[PDB]
Amino acid sequence: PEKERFIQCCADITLELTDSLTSGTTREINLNGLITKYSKKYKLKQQPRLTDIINSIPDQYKKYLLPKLKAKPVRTASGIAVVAVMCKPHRCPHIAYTGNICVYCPGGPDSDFEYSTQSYTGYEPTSMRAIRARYDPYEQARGRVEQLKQLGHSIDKVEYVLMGGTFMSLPKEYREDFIVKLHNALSGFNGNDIDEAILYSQQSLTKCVGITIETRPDYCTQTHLDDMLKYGCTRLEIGVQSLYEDVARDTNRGHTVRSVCETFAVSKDAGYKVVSHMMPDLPNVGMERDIEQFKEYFENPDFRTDGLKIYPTLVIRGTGLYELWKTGRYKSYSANALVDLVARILALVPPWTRIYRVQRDIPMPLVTSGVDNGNLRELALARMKDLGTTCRDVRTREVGIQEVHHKVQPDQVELIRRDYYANGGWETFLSYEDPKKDILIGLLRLRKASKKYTYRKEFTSQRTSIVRELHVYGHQGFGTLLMEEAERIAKEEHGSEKISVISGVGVRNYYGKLGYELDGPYMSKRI
Amino acid sequence: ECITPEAIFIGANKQTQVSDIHKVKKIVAFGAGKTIALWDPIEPNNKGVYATLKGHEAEVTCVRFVPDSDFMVSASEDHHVKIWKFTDYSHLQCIQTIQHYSKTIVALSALPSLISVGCADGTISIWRQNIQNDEFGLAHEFTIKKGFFYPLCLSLSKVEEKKYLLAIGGTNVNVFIASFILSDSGIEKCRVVAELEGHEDWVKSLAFRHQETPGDYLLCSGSQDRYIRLWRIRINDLIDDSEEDSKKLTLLSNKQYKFQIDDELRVGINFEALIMGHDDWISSLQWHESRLQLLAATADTSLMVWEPDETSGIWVCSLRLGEMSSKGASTATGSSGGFWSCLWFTHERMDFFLTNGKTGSWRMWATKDNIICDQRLGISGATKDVTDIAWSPSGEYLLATSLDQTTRLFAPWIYDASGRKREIATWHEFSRPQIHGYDMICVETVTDTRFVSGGDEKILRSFDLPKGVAGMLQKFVGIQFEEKSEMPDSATVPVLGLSNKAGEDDANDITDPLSLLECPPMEDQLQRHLLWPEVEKLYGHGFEITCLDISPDQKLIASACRSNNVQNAVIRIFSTENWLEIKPALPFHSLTITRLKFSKDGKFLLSVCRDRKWALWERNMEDNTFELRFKNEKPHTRIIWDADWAPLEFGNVFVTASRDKTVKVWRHQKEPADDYVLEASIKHTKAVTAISIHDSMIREKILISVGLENGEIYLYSYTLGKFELITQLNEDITPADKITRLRWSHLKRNGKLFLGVGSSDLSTRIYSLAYE
Ligand SMILES: C[C@H]1O[C@@H](n2cnc3c(N)ncnc32)[C@H](O)[C@@H]1O
Ligand code: SF4
Repeated sequence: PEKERFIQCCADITLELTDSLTSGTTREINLNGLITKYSKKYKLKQQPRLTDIINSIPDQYKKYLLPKLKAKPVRTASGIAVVAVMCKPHRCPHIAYTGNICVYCPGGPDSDFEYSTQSYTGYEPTSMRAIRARYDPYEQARGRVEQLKQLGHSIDKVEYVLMGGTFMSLPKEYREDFIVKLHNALSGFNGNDIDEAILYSQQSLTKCVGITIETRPDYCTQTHLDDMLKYGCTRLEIGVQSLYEDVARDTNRGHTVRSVCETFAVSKDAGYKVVSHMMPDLPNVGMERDIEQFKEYFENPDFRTDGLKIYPTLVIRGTGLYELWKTGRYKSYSANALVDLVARILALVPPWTRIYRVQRDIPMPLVTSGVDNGNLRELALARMKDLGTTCRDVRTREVGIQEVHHKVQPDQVELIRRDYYANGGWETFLSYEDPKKDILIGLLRLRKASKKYTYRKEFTSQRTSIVRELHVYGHQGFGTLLMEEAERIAKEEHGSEKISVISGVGVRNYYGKLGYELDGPYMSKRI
Repeated sequence: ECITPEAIFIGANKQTQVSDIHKVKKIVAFGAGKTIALWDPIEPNNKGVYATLKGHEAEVTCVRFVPDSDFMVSASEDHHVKIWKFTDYSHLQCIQTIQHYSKTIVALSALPSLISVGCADGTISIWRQNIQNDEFGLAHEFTIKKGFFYPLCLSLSKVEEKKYLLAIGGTNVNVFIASFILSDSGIEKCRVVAELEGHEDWVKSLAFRHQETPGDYLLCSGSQDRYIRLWRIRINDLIDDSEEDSKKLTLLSNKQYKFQIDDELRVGINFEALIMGHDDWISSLQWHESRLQLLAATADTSLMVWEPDETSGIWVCSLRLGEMSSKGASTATGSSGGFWSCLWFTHERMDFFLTNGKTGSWRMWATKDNIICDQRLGISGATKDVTDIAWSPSGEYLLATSLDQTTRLFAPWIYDASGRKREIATWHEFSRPQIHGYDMICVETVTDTRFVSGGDEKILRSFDLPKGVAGMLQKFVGIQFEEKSEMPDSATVPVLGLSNKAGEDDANDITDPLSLLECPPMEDQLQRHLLWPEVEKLYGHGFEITCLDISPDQKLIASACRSNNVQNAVIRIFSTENWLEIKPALPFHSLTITRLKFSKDGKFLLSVCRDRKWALWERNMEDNTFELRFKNEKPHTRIIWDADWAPLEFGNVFVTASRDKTVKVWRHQKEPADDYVLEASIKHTKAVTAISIHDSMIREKILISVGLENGEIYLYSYTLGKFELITQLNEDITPADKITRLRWSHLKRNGKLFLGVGSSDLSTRIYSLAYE
């Protein structure tokens, strides 16, 4: 027949590999060749894959033999599987009180697309997954985690992302339902009450190690921050796009830069970690001001956020930019010019700031004018090497990508500690790194809760240092070392009586063995 | 009384034990939003749900029929555990309420005069009924780990005459086992006596088996790790240890937990079997009445039945169902997202399997011995609030919508496939025109084949009646559509975009009685490939459309969208011929137009909104444009909700209903000028929401049906000036939540009036009234 011999070929491959691996012996010819020698007796197009054979192993043998094919730390060991979901399409808040929507957001509810949420084009993989789930969080989460399971990953720490427009502009009942649904699809609990859902997810297997909620500076007030900390949010993503007030004004942005900075301060003093969006090639900017703002961003001790997202301005049909690009009022950059600009910007990224992404993955056939290729960071790093300078980004110095791309191993770990001042607070940045090769092995941020901006009833009662983020990628007793040094710092360097770590609800038990007791939404510990 | 609930259509909840079946008199009771619901699945005339026992306030999680007793316990997310007793042979009345736990109640299992309640705070409370009166007293409450183990499932058994076990599954890979004795006024010797181990993940559900052999029985525990584990409970003198003085070399996973209940009933619970390969979680599992068959209902849209191998003493897949392509709340791709709780009961030679379909609809499977299994009719109903109830043009069928993204076409079952009319008309779900991607709000009938709907968006779509449902209705309900077989074929769910395509090219005939359906459609068919193609969407609105109406002329359709200012509180009118719009607007309101009605005479349009003011617009016969004719300033103090047009025979007169707890009837007058001054007014105790008036005159008085915000429906007769209370509907025959839509059926079959009710209690009711 056509395909039956393929199924029985996979079956014999599975049984033979299990038998060989029980006593500790490897294969010889990368089973696909052995697969064909039996299944392609007539050569009827039977093409297996690694996922195909993985979905054949029996459960008892699957759960024990699967990770013996993957070894990248963040891939299967650290296992922070970024599982992105989307909310129902809706119109972003500012449109009401200004008159029109942001002038560069493609898609939405009233664009040429009837189906994609705001700032989305309904062609990214996430959009098709959302629509094939009809924007329901339960199906989204279950399907994504199941697809990840099928592809042979041993995922154990799901990290949620809530993409799409401003999620914070929805009726409170709807958001409560969304978050409860996410946690339920993770843990398996089938309840409806946010408190119970959190309490169940905390014990859950497949821990919800956090959740990110991209939002707007205005919709991040005290009450909104309390809401998102109730949900379990751990990292915020804030739209900025410009430090020049004129650009924000001309883009129908609807929020002043001063508002952005105030929101940064109060959120970082609420224990969050903020990742900001920074659009180059905004109208009326030019290369000189582009470089100026990106050089000030890390120089002004007011923004200095921990993450970043460089999103070069892409014009797409239907936006407010098509009725301005067609008239020729605005012309984009040049390919070489923009690659060089990205190179110079990345040259200035301090070691603590992590570059989470570069230019959007909106498809080439749809963009009217902007970035040509889709591998901008590749060319940026090549041009960086050409110029001589090098990148200090966390993502460009973490162990995991090095072991598979650079194929360089770490052997000179040493303790390094930065100590800067951002958003009115004193932020320490501990790390275990490789000074000779500039490889970051583990990191931990830390902040002295500033009197001016802190507001949480847990923090204003007594002096407090917040462990805003702890991350270990590639014996291996590092989290312990970093946590101990942070304790020492908060006891002597900071003079704080109670040190508390914000944590995703999934990982709240890990700090339990460290002696932390659960206070509100934080894992705290007195000193 | 002359008012009887003809049909109820409620959707099951999504918890893991929403449903339970009364065995000695097979009756399936399942939670549905705020209420419970009764059902006979083996009625000779195939009726679905017939009574919704209200009384809770939040979603009903767990319902359990106390075996060998006339009791059933229900648990609500509003921290209430209620006990219900059979009063009628087929009805129950609440007797006892337990308010405690300050939290949601998750697990809830009951035995004769002995129930167990698991509180999500992490407590297990055993309750024993008082001997003297039918009332439960809190016997004993205890906790495990106090901050780590929260319960997920519970089940208990009567091991001896006055000794009881309790198996707790929860946020732990170890099943806890407690034992106690009953002292006829309480319980004692209670503590966790064992922690069975062998699971690696959470324990979703567990269930003991009947002690058909004294001294030994079986307990199954299904986990989230796609495993099931069978444990052998052996009482004293049957424990059958291993002689240890000669080394038998037992494995550690075969450890036997021995414990003393009081001091002497040595129980030697030992693991017995490992059931493999469920492909996803085990949402619900349940034994059989007699045979040694175990039913496992999984979350991979699949349900299967294991039995011991007759050869090797192990367990294999006896039966499996659910392989028909579907995904519970979706249908494009299956795989993780299907079946909730399961019930398994046998009639004469018929093993009925009953299962929640993650869409508010039950699914039946009747099989004769072990192999030949076929789908029997189930029930349906929305899971979210139901908003609009549009009657077919002459009351032939009922179109319903919901806040859940679905609209559904119901009709009564009258003519069998043979041809002769049946005995009693049973209503069934006949089509699902829209599996949409927006919060469906406002639907209205264009004609027998066309219907226009609008959910949560700036546009509104018109659909035609496809060949499948139309032919099948003509077969069953015997509907006459002028035989016009130029209607498009049955549609599908689009795998691209949202506008409902024709489905001619793709569908993965049936109208004929020789097809696979001899009864109303089946769930797989209904949700996968019984949709409706779309004709045209009608742009023009800015915000989400809120209210919609059709003029009787079937030319102009009047629409409005939710707003907050005058520039968006305008009303648009669309011509059905070109599907385009009218040029001007009719702006008087400033808030969202709640109800918008077209008169019996197609020349007067009634608008009403949150401005607490109504308005009436003329119509230009020549140009199909409207202009302001009448307006009001303070006809009500609070908001107005719905306004309705009285029959032309009673004259040019309409009515408004408002949150002043009041309703005002306005009839035209010409003494100082032309206007419709308030001829009548009534005031109720609760805010009134919906009002419906029969199109037909009866004995010089119109029939006005009003609906309250707590669900109590009133029927009134209105002559000139005076309003006569026909009746009010008792608590047994009303929804538990706010009434959102009331519509009198234009049809009158067998001398009865049908009233369509759609409530926020996730339920649509059909009422029959006798008036000849
Ligand atoms: C999602 C992030 O991308 C920004 N953004 C908005 N429009 C575009 C576009 N056309 N291309 C790239 N990024 C864009 C949003 O403003 C936010 O900063
Ligand atoms: S600019 Fe911000 S608020 Fe405006 S559409 Fe884009 S994401 Fe939404």
